[PDB]
Amino acid sequence: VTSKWFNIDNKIVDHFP
Amino acid sequence: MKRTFQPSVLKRNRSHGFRARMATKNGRQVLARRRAKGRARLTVSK
Amino acid sequence: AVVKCKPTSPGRRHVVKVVNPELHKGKPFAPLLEKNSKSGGRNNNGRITTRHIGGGHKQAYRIVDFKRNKDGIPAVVERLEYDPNRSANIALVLYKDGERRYILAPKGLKAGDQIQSGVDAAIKPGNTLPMRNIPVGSTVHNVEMKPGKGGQLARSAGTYVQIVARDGAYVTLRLRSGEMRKVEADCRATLGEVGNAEHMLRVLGKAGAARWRGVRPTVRGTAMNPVDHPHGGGEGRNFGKHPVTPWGVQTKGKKTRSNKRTDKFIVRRRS
RNA sequence: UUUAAUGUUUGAUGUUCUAACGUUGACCCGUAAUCCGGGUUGCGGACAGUGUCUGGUGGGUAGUUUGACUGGGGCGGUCUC
RNA sequence: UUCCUUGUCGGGUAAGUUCCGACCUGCACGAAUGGCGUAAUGAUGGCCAGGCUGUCUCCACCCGAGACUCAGUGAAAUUG
RNA sequence: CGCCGGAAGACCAAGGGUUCCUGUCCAACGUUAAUCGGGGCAGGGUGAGUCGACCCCUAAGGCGAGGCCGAAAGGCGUAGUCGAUGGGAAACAGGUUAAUAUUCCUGUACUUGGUGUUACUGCGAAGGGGGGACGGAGAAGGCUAUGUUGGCCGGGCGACGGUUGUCCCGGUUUAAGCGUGUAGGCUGGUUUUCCAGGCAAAUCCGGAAAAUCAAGGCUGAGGCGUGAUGACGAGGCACUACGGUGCUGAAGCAACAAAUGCCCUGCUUCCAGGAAAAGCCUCUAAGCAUCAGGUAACAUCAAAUCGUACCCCAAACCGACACAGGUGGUCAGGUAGAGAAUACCAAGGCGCUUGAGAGAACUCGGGUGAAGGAACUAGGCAAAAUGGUGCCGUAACUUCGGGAGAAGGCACGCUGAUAUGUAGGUGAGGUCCCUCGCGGAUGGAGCUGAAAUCAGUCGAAGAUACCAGCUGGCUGCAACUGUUUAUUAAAAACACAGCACUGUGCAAACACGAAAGUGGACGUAUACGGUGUGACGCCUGCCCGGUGCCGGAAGGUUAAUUG
RNA sequence: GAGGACCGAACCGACUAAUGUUGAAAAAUUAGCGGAUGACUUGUGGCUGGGGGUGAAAGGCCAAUCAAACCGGGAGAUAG
Ligand SMILES: N[C@@H](Cc1c[nH]c2ccccc12)C(=O)O
Ligand SMILES: [K+]
Ligand SMILES: [K+]
Ligand SMILES: [K+]
Ligand SMILES: [K+]
Ligand SMILES: [K+]
Ligand SMILES: [K+]
Ligand SMILES: [K+]
Ligand SMILES: [K+]
Ligand SMILES: [K+]
Ligand SMILES: [K+]
Ligand SMILES: [K+]
Ligand SMILES: [K+]
Ligand SMILES: [K+]
Ligand SMILES: [K+]
Ligand SMILES: [K+]
Ligand SMILES: [K+]
Ligand SMILES: [K+]
Ligand SMILES: [K+]
Ligand SMILES: [K+]
Ligand SMILES: [K+]
Ligand SMILES: [K+]
Ligand SMILES: [K+]
Ligand SMILES: [K+]
Ligand SMILES: [K+]
Ligand SMILES: [K+]
Ligand SMILES: [K+]
Ligand SMILES: [K+]
Ligand SMILES: [K+]
Ligand SMILES: [K+]
Ligand SMILES: [K+]
Ligand SMILES: [Mg+2]
Ligand SMILES: [Mg+2]
Ligand SMILES: [Mg+2]
Ligand SMILES: [Mg+2]
Ligand SMILES: [Mg+2]
Ligand SMILES: [Mg+2]
Ligand SMILES: [Mg+2]
Ligand SMILES: [Mg+2]
Ligand SMILES: [Mg+2]
Ligand SMILES: [Mg+2]
Ligand SMILES: [Mg+2]
Ligand SMILES: [Mg+2]
Ligand SMILES: [Mg+2]
Ligand SMILES: [Mg+2]
Ligand SMILES: [Mg+2]
Ligand SMILES: [Mg+2]
Ligand SMILES: [Mg+2]
Ligand SMILES: [Mg+2]
Ligand SMILES: [Mg+2]
Ligand SMILES: [Mg+2]
Ligand SMILES: [Mg+2]
Ligand SMILES: [Mg+2]
Ligand SMILES: [Mg+2]
Ligand SMILES: [Mg+2]
Ligand SMILES: [Mg+2]
Ligand SMILES: [Mg+2]
Ligand SMILES: [Mg+2]
Ligand SMILES: [Mg+2]
Ligand SMILES: [Mg+2]
Ligand SMILES: [Mg+2]
Ligand SMILES: [Mg+2]
Ligand SMILES: [Mg+2]
Ligand SMILES: [Mg+2]
Ligand SMILES: [Mg+2]
Ligand SMILES: [Mg+2]
Ligand SMILES: [Mg+2]
Ligand SMILES: [Mg+2]
Ligand SMILES: [Mg+2]
Ligand SMILES: [Mg+2]
Ligand SMILES: [Mg+2]
Ligand SMILES: [Mg+2]
Ligand SMILES: [Mg+2]
Ligand SMILES: [Mg+2]
Ligand SMILES: [Mg+2]
Ligand SMILES: [Mg+2]
Ligand SMILES: [Mg+2]
Ligand SMILES: [Mg+2]
Ligand SMILES: [Mg+2]
Ligand SMILES: [Mg+2]
Ligand SMILES: [Mg+2]
Ligand SMILES: [Mg+2]
Ligand SMILES: [Mg+2]
Ligand SMILES: [Mg+2]
Ligand SMILES: [Mg+2]
Ligand SMILES: [Mg+2]
Ligand SMILES: [Mg+2]
Ligand SMILES: [Mg+2]
Ligand SMILES: [Mg+2]
Ligand SMILES: [Mg+2]
Ligand SMILES: [Mg+2]
Ligand SMILES: [Mg+2]
Ligand SMILES: [Mg+2]
Ligand SMILES: [Mg+2]
Ligand SMILES: [Mg+2]
Ligand SMILES: [Mg+2]
Ligand SMILES: [Mg+2]
Ligand SMILES: [Mg+2]
Ligand SMILES: [Mg+2]
Ligand SMILES: [Mg+2]
Ligand SMILES: [Mg+2]
Ligand SMILES: [Mg+2]
Ligand SMILES: [Mg+2]
Ligand SMILES: [Mg+2]
Ligand SMILES: [Mg+2]
Ligand SMILES: [Mg+2]
Ligand SMILES: [Mg+2]
Repeated sequence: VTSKWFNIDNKIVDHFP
Repeated sequence: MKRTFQPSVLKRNRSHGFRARMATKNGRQVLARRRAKGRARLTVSK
Repeated sequence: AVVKCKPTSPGRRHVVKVVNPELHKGKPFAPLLEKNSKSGGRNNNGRITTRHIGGGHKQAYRIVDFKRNKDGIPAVVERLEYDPNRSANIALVLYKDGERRYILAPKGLKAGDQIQSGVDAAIKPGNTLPMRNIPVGSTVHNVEMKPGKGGQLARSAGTYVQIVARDGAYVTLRLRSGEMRKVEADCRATLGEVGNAEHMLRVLGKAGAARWRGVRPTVRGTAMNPVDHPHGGGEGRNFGKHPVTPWGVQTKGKKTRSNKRTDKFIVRRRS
């Protein structure tokens, strides 16, 4: 749960710093 | 791969059995709560 | 003798071993053995109370005679043996009445030599007397601190004590640390130094050689995180603080002795 | 005003002592027991150690604080008359 | 570890911001939070050559498993 | 027909618990249908003196009368008492059910107790001594399981050329026990006299002295004999309710090869120096002494209770699933091979619970490719290549070991001869000795059998398949083998041997605990703790002003207390 | 006949790439890769408990949960 591993993977998720 | 539950009835009883609950003051608190609630199986015994 | 191994492997290049051809090649004397289980540095609470201890080889305790209270009966050294529990070597001695015991082997002692204990014993290495019968200046070992209690000083390989002075009921000894101390003159001591004096010339050579002796690896405090040691933290290698033990007390210089009841026996602390 | 001699503490210091207290010294008994207790003796001894009070030290541990305005915030400047 | 900076000079390439050798103008190395070397070792970092090749010029054909049609069973995210 | 065969076969422990076997049913369950099923329903099935548990004995550890300690609850711990993953008596072969079998049946065995009779007699423990009783590696020697070939026995004479022979197919098995005592291994034997030792005693163990003897003893695989004129046995015959059931039954030998099993808890060596207690043997104490008790033979009785089906690399256990995952031990055939690798097979077991077509793009997994050959790309990523045995040959540098399998190169099939099968291994009959035996010497039948050389011969290719290093040059970092972010980081990070500083004199410092206590350590400064650095080589310069630590104590300031 | 020696299966690991990403699988498969007599690996049992343990040190691990586990309570915490 929470995943959807691509909603945890932070290259995919944290794309705009 | 290896999971977390590896059964063994010796350690199941030496940890959670009736005679292990009765051996300490807090173990006898657990048994008193399960009797008050009304549980059919008090402990993991047989 | 010390011998250097040849470098036929990276783990043999730096090994130096001490080989004594005159130790016993056989099983030890069974009646004087006991069981010695390890601890891992854990007390009766199950907690680690000394770090870097754990593993090693199985060992059997040899009941060594530190009191030497079999007075007046001569003994003959039967053999020299290996003891895993101490750095020195033990000897097996046979008394004229048929009793066998283990004693710490002094320097120069070999199979066939005669030893004796008591007030009438001769002044030769291996003999045990009260220290009021030992001439001043002598080099003694296996010294008692309280009469009749058994030897506690100068028990490690190559160590000894010097009787510096005698005054009434006390003698002044110079301990191996270079520290003067007064003991009662009715305490016993064995004449001579402890053997195996080349024990310090050995080189373990590899990291597994110290795991054979029951010593687990040490992690530097400066390589931890701040929650673990007071030295931890930082990007790159940072120290910027005074060295301390993992429980916060200052090391490198601070003095920890506080014993006011045995301070009367210290003539002079070491330097 | 100074001084001593006098008897006393009462303090301070020092040296002896033993009887409190310590003993993870030896021996004996309960006892079939390296716990404990009692006994005999040795060594220390009014010290050590513990309670109450007290000065110091104390990120070892804990609870918290670390302003606003602002052509985004920080940096700088300002904040009342 | 050097910002200026692809410093300059030499080597290697037809051509080399990387690599190797030097120089010293060290923004901002340096001596047990060690300095400088070092044989052997490393699923360690950089660079060069030989062999080898569908990596590529630049793709073509073939062999199987799906994709497609028939019968049977039969989901899911999502949705004013 | 295909697949596994160091398993995808067989047997267990753990775990599960009726999934086991028979009859019947097909609603739901089964990724489809189902007449089938580990599904529904009903019935049946688990047989022990010897296997396991229970039992006797202990390890780590637990609990713990008194005790010590703590506001209470409680903590620790002595005597004790539990606790196996370890020590302790005893059974094998064949037969049989649909389903159990070392449990039932047939044959042949063995163990420990009680009771009784007879004979002789010093018995007796909570105590003493022995024993149990113990590491890593290495090297063999002697064997066996097992396999292969030959002989023997039974059958065969071949769908298509040939096949009465140097031919083909199948079998050639037998245990525990009991008797003997061998290859090997260890040890000197016997008797007497004395003794500060073994908490007391001792005739036992330990020690001392003398005489005498050159042998004795302990242990020990295998073989042989018996067990066994038995059982089993290829087939044949007779029935079949077609699955099976009944009867009879030949030969049942030798040579060679050979274990990772056994002798072997041995032997040799090394350092890191390698459980405990009981069962067992023995010695006495108090005690008892026409007894009791002990030894032996015989007879008799007893050996209770619980497990036992079935699955166990799995559709039955752990993963929500009939889930490409995980799961300890035992067994271990053939042909090639060094091999438990790899290829093809045996015993045995399976084809993985949707199929049928077609033969588009694209995706996945593979094969081949003209000329070129890294031009691709962040980067030779990925692929291709190399790859075996024997011999020749091999640089810088080096800590003298290495580097190094450096690099590179040559030979390799089959047939014949040397030699009707050699060198080597094994070793019968026979002859002689004596020790008349599980012996020694000689001898060489038979069996097995590399490597090489010469000569010939086939292909494009002889390490033919599977299997099986790419290599070299310069350089940074870390000496090295290790460890690490289970599940995006394996590294230059952590560790490390070595080095230094520092604390610690033993009721040690130090750590866990209101404490008692415990670890450090049954250790003692050549030891122990902390800190930093990190093999080895050459080395490690100046600053004590700041912060810290160590020493000092004169003077200044300074708490409770006093008043 | 030594060795934290060498090559290499079982065994223990996890260096690369492709597949998969509502998977066959809440971390695997395929092909290669490392160690493989040791600071090894594994079975059965035991001990350490939450500001605590353990850690060849990564804030790693403590039942698919970790810069402070899980369960119940204070508790209907508080929320400009
Ligand atoms: N994507 C992979 C790996 C993965 C598992 N859990 C993840 C969480 C986050 C990122 C990746 C993963 C998978 O699904 O198997
Ligand atoms: K014993
Ligand atoms: K360290
Ligand atoms: K750091
Ligand atoms: K006293
Ligand atoms: K005091
Ligand atoms: K703006
Ligand atoms: K504004
Ligand atoms: K710099
Ligand atoms: K150039
Ligand atoms: K040029
Ligand atoms: K270096
Ligand atoms: K590496
Ligand atoms: K390199
Ligand atoms: K059906
Ligand atoms: K299903
Ligand atoms: K057992
Ligand atoms: K006895
Ligand atoms: K004797
Ligand atoms: K059964
Ligand atoms: K190779
Ligand atoms: K690695
Ligand atoms: K690390
Ligand atoms: K030290
Ligand atoms: K101890
Ligand atoms: K200074
Ligand atoms: K200073
Ligand atoms: K100063
Ligand atoms: K070897
Ligand atoms: K183990
Ligand atoms: K917590
Ligand atoms: Mg340490
Ligand atoms: Mg160290
Ligand atoms: Mg870190
Ligand atoms: Mg801190
Ligand atoms: Mg820095
Ligand atoms: Mg704070
Ligand atoms: Mg503060
Ligand atoms: Mg608050
Ligand atoms: Mg603001
Ligand atoms: Mg602004
Ligand atoms: Mg240039
Ligand atoms: Mg350069
Ligand atoms: Mg630096
Ligand atoms: Mg600096
Ligand atoms: Mg310096
Ligand atoms: Mg420095
Ligand atoms: Mg350097
Ligand atoms: Mg379709
Ligand atoms: Mg359809
Ligand atoms: Mg929605
Ligand atoms: Mg096959
Ligand atoms: Mg059922
Ligand atoms: Mg069935
Ligand atoms: Mg159906
Ligand atoms: Mg079935
Ligand atoms: Mg059924
Ligand atoms: Mg207790
Ligand atoms: Mg018991
Ligand atoms: Mg069956
Ligand atoms: Mg005994
Ligand atoms: Mg015939
Ligand atoms: Mg015939
Ligand atoms: Mg014909
Ligand atoms: Mg035949
Ligand atoms: Mg006992
Ligand atoms: Mg299951
Ligand atoms: Mg569930
Ligand atoms: Mg299936
Ligand atoms: Mg499965
Ligand atoms: Mg396995
Ligand atoms: Mg195979
Ligand atoms: Mg078959
Ligand atoms: Mg196709
Ligand atoms: Mg081409
Ligand atoms: Mg062609
Ligand atoms: Mg070509
Ligand atoms: Mg290019
Ligand atoms: Mg390009
Ligand atoms: Mg590659
Ligand atoms: Mg060269
Ligand atoms: Mg050489
Ligand atoms: Mg050379
Ligand atoms: Mg070569
Ligand atoms: Mg560089
Ligand atoms: Mg390294
Ligand atoms: Mg490594
Ligand atoms: Mg990771
Ligand atoms: Mg990755
Ligand atoms: Mg990784
Ligand atoms: Mg230390
Ligand atoms: Mg370092
Ligand atoms: Mg000071
Ligand atoms: Mg190795
Ligand atoms: Mg491997
Ligand atoms: Mg790992
Ligand atoms: Mg991988
Ligand atoms: Mg793999
Ligand atoms: Mg390799
Ligand atoms: Mg290997
Ligand atoms: Mg080891
Ligand atoms: Mg961090
Ligand atoms: Mg959870
Ligand atoms: Mg977890
Ligand atoms: Mg918190
Ligand atoms: Mg409230
Ligand atoms: Mg609320």
